[PDB]
Amino acid sequence: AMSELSAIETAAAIAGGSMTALEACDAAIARIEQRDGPINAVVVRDFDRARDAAKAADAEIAAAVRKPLLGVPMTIKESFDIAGLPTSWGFAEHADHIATADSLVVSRLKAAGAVFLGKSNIPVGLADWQSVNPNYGRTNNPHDHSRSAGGSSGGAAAALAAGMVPLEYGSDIGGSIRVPAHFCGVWGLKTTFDAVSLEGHYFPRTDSAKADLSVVGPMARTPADLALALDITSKVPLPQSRIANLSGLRILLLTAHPETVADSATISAVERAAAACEASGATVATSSPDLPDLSALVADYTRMLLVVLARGLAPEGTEPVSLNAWYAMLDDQARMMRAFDRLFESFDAIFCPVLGTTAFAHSDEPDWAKRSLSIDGGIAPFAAQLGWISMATYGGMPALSMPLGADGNGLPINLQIITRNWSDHDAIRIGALVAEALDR
Amino acid sequence: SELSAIETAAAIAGGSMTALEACDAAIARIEQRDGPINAVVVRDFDRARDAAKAADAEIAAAVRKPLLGVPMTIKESFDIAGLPTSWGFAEHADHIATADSLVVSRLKAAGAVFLGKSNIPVGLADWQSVNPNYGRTNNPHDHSRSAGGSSGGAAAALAAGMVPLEYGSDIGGSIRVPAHFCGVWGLKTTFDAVSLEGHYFPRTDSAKADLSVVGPMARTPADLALALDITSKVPLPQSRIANLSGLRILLLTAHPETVADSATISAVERAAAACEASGATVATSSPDLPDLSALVADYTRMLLVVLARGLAPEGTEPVSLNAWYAMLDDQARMMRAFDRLFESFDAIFCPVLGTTAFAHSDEPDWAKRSLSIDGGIAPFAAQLGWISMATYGGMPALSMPLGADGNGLPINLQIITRNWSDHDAIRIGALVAEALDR
Repeated sequence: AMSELSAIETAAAIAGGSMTALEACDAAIARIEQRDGPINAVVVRDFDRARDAAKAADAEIAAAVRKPLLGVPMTIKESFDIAGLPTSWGFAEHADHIATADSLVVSRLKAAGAVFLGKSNIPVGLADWQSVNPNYGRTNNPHDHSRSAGGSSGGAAAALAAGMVPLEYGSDIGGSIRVPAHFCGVWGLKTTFDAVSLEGHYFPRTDSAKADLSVVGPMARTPADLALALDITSKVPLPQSRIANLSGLRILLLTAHPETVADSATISAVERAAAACEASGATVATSSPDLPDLSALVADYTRMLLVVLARGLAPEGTEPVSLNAWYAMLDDQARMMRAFDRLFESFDAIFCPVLGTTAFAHSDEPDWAKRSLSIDGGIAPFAAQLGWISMATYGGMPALSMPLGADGNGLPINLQIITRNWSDHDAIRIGALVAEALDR
Repeated sequence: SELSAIETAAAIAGGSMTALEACDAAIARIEQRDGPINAVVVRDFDRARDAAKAADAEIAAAVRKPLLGVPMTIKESFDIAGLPTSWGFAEHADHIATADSLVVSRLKAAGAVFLGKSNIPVGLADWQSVNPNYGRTNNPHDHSRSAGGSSGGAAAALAAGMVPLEYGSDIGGSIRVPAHFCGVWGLKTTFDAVSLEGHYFPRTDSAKADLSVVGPMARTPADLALALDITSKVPLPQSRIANLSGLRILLLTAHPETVADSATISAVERAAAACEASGATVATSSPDLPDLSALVADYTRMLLVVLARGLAPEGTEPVSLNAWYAMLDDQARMMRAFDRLFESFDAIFCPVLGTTAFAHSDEPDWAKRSLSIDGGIAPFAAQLGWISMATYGGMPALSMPLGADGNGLPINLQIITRNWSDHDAIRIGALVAEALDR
């Protein structure tokens, strides 16, 4: 009913003359000041300098200059660097750390003409499926202010779902792009590993970006905005999709995991997307002899994630992992990556839940081991849900989180579409085709 | 002169010759010329003739592939199902691979026929090609000098005209140095742009995840570009450079930690001068050129760790995983320093190595080795600085024929371009050849 312009639609209106870049900037500033009160998503604001960049974009528009995102207002996850703006990752010690240079993703998007109004909220250390920190506060889900907006790119997904900005960009090392888009019912693409540069996504007061597991990708409300943002930010132009329809598509449907569980409403929602593809000409399978050991994957992924997040350091007394043992873990990862290369020889995509349930209620327990989730009235471990996102992060494959529907309480349910490595554009295309199939 | 890889595929698809005829003609050139050279040390001629007969059947079905029926060889470190992969070790001579490597799969899918594999040093750890399993490869321009390493057999087979295409690996110049010694074309690719799946250490599934790259080797720049398009993880950005006019070239004939021949210095200077006459701008210094003396030191400390798999001699303390993560951040800092350098320059022109092909050496320790630079003795291991920038920075580096020294040994030029501009390095190289032939 209530609808906002997409990133491509905004650029088309500015290039045509329906509106100016300053009008689009001021319209988004209005939506932020009007709607971010109960949501607390756009926690870093640079509206004055954003209006100056929109006035410069209209000068280029008047100089007949045309760029794919010229004048389009947007925000980015607070973990990305913007010159003049702070980068804190939620740490109070790092709230006065002001970046001196823009991040690569910001440079790429600015070079396409985008205007950055500010940065979206995050949890402390980007280490939660929530968005809460002592510098900015807590971000609330626009669909139910009592539930989490997700994390670590929760402020990004909440700003999108509330219609404040049409485009965003987040990071993902343990679902931190797919889970926020799942909780807020927006579009988020976990990209292929090493496909987009993490330069500028630095830990505060360093130049260190994660060299393992972590990926940065676009977040939006339309698959076309995701595809344009991917082409603007990738290290090289990635292969465009040649999938024209769902006929002939090979889909592996997974509604269960050896180490975690999913809602009945979640299972029926993912099963409904697969059925919409079968009626559109696709073939869907529920088992494969080439599906890797997901129980070993999640175990090997968790052991690597904790080492990457700890920078190889160990608790006092505990012996650290050796460099030789780390090299052995990378060979274990590459062994799993090829196991998925063989799986993706018989299947075009994996359809599975993003997470086992919808957005959970706000939690003040920092320890994931002291948390639990309600799966159809039952008590389930919280951290075990990392298995739903382990395949794409540990295998490196692109994974799309796209809106599928909502549960009985109105909380969005998203679908995870996993395709083979470097087929990010196929994950976007299959997702757009799933949306068409579900709207018929 | 021999046919190139593209010319061979064009003659097979046109009907000038068949794929079995091209296979048998390359088998003939190998058996006729590899006697004093010893480059094609693993031979699969029987199964190669069966694959050429299958290519001719596809050719007769109007099927057309870019390398359909083209006979070639690959460096012995690459896996081919049914063929051994030993890396020169006697302990690994009976290690037969069960599946083809990724590069071999890509090239076979483009229609290439693999006649065999080219010689290597033990452990791929020398600028020579000699091992107890196959013997020594000799430079086709002077059988007393090294053919290069670690992909020396590949460059020697190309220089002798046996096969039109080859593929090697490079962690310390092992693609550029062999092509430099034999006067052929070799592309050190951008890091992580081509998969090393199948380039496994014998009897493992472990491929180097740092510094090392695999790239094409040929005698024409156009053959390099086709093989790159066939083997890269994704189609890489094609070059839009049409001529040398307007090109920004940083000419480097000196290094803070090593030296170059006077004939080498004049050869690289002659390539740079040919570009100025074609409209290019050439500079001899840049305030944005990183500290090459620190680069080689940080690269050498990382190279030794990668080659040792993090292990340390007894008594010596190993490098910690935390310290390793810091070394990767030190590497990325240097990579961004080159991103700024390549904002003012399109390419770096510098020597591949400080001198031409050296005489066969039996000293395993590089610290006990030396090189003859214009009558003087210069350290051997210090020459790693000529190849350190591209490997440690990740940039693509092309080794292309420039000429020969006074003794007839080839001198090649190293063309370094920015990361992911592999096709620009090939294009600038092809344009350097045109300018020097005028």
